[PDB]
Amino acid sequence: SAHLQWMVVRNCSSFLIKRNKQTYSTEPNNLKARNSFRYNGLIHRKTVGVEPAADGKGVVVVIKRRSGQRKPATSYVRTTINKNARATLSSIRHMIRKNKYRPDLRMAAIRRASAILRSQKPVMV
Amino acid sequence: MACARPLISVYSEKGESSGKNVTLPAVFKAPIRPDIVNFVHTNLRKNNRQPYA
Amino acid sequence: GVDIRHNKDRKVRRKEPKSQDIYLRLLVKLYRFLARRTNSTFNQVVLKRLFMSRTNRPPLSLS
Amino acid sequence: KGKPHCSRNPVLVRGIGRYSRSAMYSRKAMYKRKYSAAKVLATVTKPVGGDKNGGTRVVKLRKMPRYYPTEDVPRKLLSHGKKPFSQHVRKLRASITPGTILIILTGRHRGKRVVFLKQLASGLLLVTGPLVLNRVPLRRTHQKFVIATSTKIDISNVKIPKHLTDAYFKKKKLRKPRHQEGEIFDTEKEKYEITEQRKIDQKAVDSQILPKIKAIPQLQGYLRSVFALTNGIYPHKLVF
Amino acid sequence: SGRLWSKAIFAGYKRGLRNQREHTALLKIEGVYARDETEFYLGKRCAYVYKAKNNTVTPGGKPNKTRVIWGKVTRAHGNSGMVRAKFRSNLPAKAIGHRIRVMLYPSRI
Amino acid sequence: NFAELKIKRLRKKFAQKMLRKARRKLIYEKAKHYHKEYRQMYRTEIRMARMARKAGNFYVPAEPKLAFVIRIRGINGVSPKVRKVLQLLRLRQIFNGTFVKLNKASINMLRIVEPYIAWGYPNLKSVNELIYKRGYGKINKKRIALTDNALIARSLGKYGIICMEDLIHEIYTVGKRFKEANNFLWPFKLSSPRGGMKKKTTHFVEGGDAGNREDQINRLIRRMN
Amino acid sequence: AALRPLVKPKIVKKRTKKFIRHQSDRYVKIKRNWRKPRGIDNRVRRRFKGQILMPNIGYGSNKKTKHMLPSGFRKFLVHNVKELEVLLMCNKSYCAEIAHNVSSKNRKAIVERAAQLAIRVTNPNARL
RNA sequence: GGCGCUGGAGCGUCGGGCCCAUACCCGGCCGUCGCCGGCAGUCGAGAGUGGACGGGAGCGGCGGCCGGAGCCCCGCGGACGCUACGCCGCGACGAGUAGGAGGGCCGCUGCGGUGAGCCUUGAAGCCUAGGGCGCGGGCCCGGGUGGAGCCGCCGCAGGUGC
Ligand SMILES: [Mg+2]
Ligand SMILES: [Mg+2]
Ligand SMILES: [Mg+2]
Ligand SMILES: [Mg+2]
Ligand SMILES: [Mg+2]
Ligand SMILES: [Mg+2]
Ligand SMILES: [Mg+2]
Ligand SMILES: [Mg+2]
Ligand SMILES: [Mg+2]
Repeated sequence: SAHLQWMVVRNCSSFLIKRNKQTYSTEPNNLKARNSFRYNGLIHRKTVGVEPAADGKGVVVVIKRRSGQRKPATSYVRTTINKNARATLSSIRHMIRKNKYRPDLRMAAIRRASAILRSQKPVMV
Repeated sequence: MACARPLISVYSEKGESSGKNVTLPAVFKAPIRPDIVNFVHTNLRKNNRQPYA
Repeated sequence: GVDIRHNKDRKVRRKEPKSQDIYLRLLVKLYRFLARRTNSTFNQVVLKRLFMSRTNRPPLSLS
Repeated sequence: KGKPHCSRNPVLVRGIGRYSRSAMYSRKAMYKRKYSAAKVLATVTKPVGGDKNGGTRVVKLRKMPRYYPTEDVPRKLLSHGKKPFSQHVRKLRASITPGTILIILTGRHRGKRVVFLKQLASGLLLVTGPLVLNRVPLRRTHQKFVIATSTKIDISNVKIPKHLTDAYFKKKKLRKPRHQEGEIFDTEKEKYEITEQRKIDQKAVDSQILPKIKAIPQLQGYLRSVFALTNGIYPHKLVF
Repeated sequence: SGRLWSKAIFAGYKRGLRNQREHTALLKIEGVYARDETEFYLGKRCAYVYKAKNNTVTPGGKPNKTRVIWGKVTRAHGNSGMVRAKFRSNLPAKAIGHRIRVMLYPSRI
Repeated sequence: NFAELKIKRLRKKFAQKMLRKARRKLIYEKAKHYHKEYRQMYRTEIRMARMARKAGNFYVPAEPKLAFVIRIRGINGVSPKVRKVLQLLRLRQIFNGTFVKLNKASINMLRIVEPYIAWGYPNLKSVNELIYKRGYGKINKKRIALTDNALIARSLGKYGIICMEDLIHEIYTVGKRFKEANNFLWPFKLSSPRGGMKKKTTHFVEGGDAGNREDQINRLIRRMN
Repeated sequence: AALRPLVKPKIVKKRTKKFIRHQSDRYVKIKRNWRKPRGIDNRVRRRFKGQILMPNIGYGSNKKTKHMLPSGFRKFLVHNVKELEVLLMCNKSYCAEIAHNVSSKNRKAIVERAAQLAIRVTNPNARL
């Protein structure tokens, strides 16, 4: 269960970084990269994560499917969005909100996608 | 969950499923108890020790 | 200066289980929520008993 | 709808009206004014044009943000006061009336004696110790940084021009358009230029201020001289 | 053109006999020798003006040796016309017995 | 069901607003009646003295039944009986004030701690200033400022006290529920007396400040808060 | 020029100087690291006037501005590029220090990646 | 206490002012204690101090005296949060030897795990008018020297702090 696994890994995890009075979590599907029950990307039955694309353009939205919870090879579905910023954010908003797929991560995913796109755009002078 | 035991497929040496299934042994639904595991590990890691003086 | 005595300020009582048992802690979370969000005193008693030590939770015989 | 009326409840002290609740009820005739019972289009439809593009497009205004910062700031609570500076009530000292001779305490016109004309909308006094006397043009000043003397000239029924306002006397700046990195000196225009309009206004005001100054003996010499603290004299014993 | 400020003397800090509160200073204004005469000077700006080695920027002027610690008169002190002053930084102790200027700036007359 | 729930919420809000309006009107009229009662008592004392003097007799007023007690000495080196009586008067700090209902028991308690207190007979103005400027309630063992009438009503409404005016009335005219109304009030934490004291170590009658000053406690209170 | 924090409150330090150990000035054998005096006659322990002040909890910083650098950011230590992407969503309140033992060719990559991610580095020109 | 003081800077009786303690009052910040306080409602539709139905017979405002079912959508949208060992609110309080207890993201050395950790493009150690953080124990970063190893986190164990 999510709560049981959280009680196991809330302080004993290989993704846990505790430094400078701060704590962080580096598991793959953690929006905001914080050590928290809500944002942990491993313990939940459904998770969403946003990563940069393989090439430095676009985002990859990965969601956890319902069926293969114990089958990590097919438990995640990754879709690449390479549109403009507004269209990309609208697509992520629709994936989280319309599906009712973890609506408490909607703004976290939107903000992370905005950060990734803003990093991907070319630097200025 | 504890009373429900799925069927785990057995994988061939080539990595794909062999079509055979084993019911999940009940030991995998046992209480996960990290404090007991830590205590037992702590006290049994002292048993392979070698004296110094 | 104020004329009070500070030796009884801190009440000595269990605010949480001293155990690290995660199942006990999960159901302590459950009854903490129930004791807070209900008017039942039964939930309060059960929560404070869950905090208690083993000597304060003696076994109950079937008889 | 009905025409607005005055308050009908005169103030006697701030926050308290002269008439009570029932008295104001009777003054308003609320006994016969009794009542019991009886927008913005965000999207606009526009012809897109071009064959087989559909009919039109439902184009919305105020599209959603393209970018979101990683974190924001929570909004403030509400303060039920704290009006902007343009809505503050302007207070003037009782010793400053139009025509009063003031003494400037700061600025390049330090210690000069000037003539007060009117308080502006921002509470700054508009003064002119006439430019032919002590080289002080029509100029703003702060009432906190002046000393109001007892000597006054009756400048009632003189005509201060209406365009003389805070926006009239506000400072003007040029820099820095079309220039970001300073490699070539931008010290031009630093010479402030007196406008012909300002000169005309100064002439117009002084032409009717000066005859009232000359009407009383040796006031012009008083306005020409500057204020100073002699070693024996003390401002707390000085009567101004 | 003229002096335009009242002369005062930095007499010392607010103090008990054996404790010293350096955050507030005592000023002796020249010609003010009674408590009831101090009401004029309450709230007036006061300045400790001194010279140093390095040049510092002068507002509306070229850099020079002059430096200022600004402050203002807060209240009366004693019956003999002392005043208390709070400065932006506590006055240095080398300024005791030296000139302070009371600037007439926030005028109420 | 949307129209029905809108109507339900509007009806409930309007009923609440009507209840608030009625309670406000009741508070206003209770304060008016209290004003009438206060002026009646004040004129009655004068009239009784006047008729006694007209008859050539003497009118002795009622012994004052309310006192204000201020602790004037600190907490260092206090004998156990004095310390106990001060704790029973809720004066555990210097310049703490408390209203004390006067009878034989309370008067003897005051006599015990006489060197440590200055007390007297407050007037209506002193009671008003004390309750309005420094009035704090003991709500749920917490020192809560009396910024609303609901704070008084939720703790003392069962006794008929529902506003600052009711609290002041019950304190001034020592009513049936004086004990509850007084213990509701946190002890007043007053400032140092502006202008200084005379001598905190001796009695008032011998030039000091301790003990019972009859009605000069009002002069003390004005400077004290 | 530099990246600015989310908010820049006024940092108030109750004490700016360091708490030096009693009699650390009179001996080289006594380091200035604070040690609580426990002598029976110790006047610093007894808190006599004009003495060396002892640290206590009343000097604690405001919790809002605790551990803030003067720039307004809060510091986080990173050793490689992977540890730099934890600050991607803490961008506006946390800055990065590259650890002292990181080599120059690696801290170049860390600096460039932080510039991409708009993360602030307090020592961006540190081995060059 | 000294200088000194004799229409007092002496003695007795008194007045008005004024001076300042870490005391009292108001405010800010820190911590402790208490409310065994609040938050699983992330519930932008949740709406709650009763709602449902279900036929009786009736009013009250609109639909010429017979008359009624409403569902979000011109916008598909709506900050943060909740390491629950977390976060938030309110109130009171704060001396301390001998002594007791708690916390320590204080520090030292070694072991099991973990950091796809760091490092000859320079480890440890040392030096530094360099920049900072913490109430503090202490720590991080810059520069130099040095030339081969070292550290963080979760547990474990001491020949562990002058
Ligand atoms: Mg104690
Ligand atoms: Mg004593
Ligand atoms: Mg005074
Ligand atoms: Mg410091
Ligand atoms: Mg030393
Ligand atoms: Mg001793
Ligand atoms: Mg205290
Ligand atoms: Mg203590
Ligand atoms: Mg040893």
